[PDB]
Amino acid sequence: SMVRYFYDTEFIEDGHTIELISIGVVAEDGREYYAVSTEFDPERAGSWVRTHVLPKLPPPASQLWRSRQQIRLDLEEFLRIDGTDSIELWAWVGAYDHVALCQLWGPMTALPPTVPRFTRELRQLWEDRGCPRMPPRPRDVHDALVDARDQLRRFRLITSTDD
Amino acid sequence: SMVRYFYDTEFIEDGHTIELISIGVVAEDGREYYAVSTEFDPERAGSWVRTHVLPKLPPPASQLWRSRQQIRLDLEEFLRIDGTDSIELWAWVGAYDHVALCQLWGPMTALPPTVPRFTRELRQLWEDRGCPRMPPVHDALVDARDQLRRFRLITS
Ligand SMILES: Nc1ncnc2c1ncn2[C@@H]1O[C@H](COP(=O)(O)O)[C@@H](O)[C@H]1O
Ligand SMILES: [Mg+2]
Ligand SMILES: [Mg+2]
Repeated sequence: SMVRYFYDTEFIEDGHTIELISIGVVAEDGREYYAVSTEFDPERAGSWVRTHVLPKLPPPASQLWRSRQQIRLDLEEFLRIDGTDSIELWAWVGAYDHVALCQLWGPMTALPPTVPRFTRELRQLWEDRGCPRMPPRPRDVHDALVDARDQLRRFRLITSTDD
Repeated sequence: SMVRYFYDTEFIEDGHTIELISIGVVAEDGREYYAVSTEFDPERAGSWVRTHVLPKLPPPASQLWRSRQQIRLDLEEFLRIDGTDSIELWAWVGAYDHVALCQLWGPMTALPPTVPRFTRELRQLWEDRGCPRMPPVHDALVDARDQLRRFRLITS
């Protein structure tokens, strides 16, 4: 009665705001979501985002480029916020990622009631299980969907252990 | 050695920014920090913050009221960032808390080298230990004290 969703976001954060570039979400059932916001300003991107994140984004004709309102709607459907399953959000650390995701609904008060107010942290789980040796980091390091997938992979390894 | 800090914040957030009202930090050794920012704008507070948060704040002439720079400097001292301690940060449902804390320094890349880039989620630990029974308002130092209390019970 509970579905885990593994997510990662890319963004531009300056100490004041967090402007969403992209989000990838993978459910443990094989479903995938990925989108790139049409509303972030590429000029604001720092040097590191300009070289590592932006070049990996889809061509501007791609239907993966969506408005923020559209991404919100897409996520309400993808997370099945009106279905009977409870939702568990998982990310490597949450924090900035959780806020970026949740800001798609505006303030904290506006988040759909079934969306958890916290993200479970894979990093904490990994450490809780004695820091198992893990597979190496994939090649497309800063693509949000590739990242999310890899997080589901690691979650399965960490939890499918003998313990 | 490793030192755990438990913290909580109050703020005004509007889906874009997080304007820090106050922060409370408690170390495992018993040390406590609390401050209220002289830089948030109470006019911008929603009705919920107006009624539950602001009236719990100290009177205006209390030296608990500090600038954002003073709070940053206060925290670098309280967390002992110049020492050889390793630091763990812990909060309960703390995604926005972690951002609020980090924004005291700027982007997260401005964080001092020894402060961790993530805050451990006390609610995840709780559920991982089988959701043991925890005891029984929106004052950040009282909240932070209470997280340590719960941590000690969860790990007892
Ligand atoms: N029921 C609520 N309505 C509006 N904002 C809230 C609510 N609960 C928590 N918050 C926000 O999250 C911050 C942290 O809350 P707390 O640590 O629960 O005292 C508050 O300063 C509020 O801005
Ligand atoms: Mg990320
Ligand atoms: Mg709190």
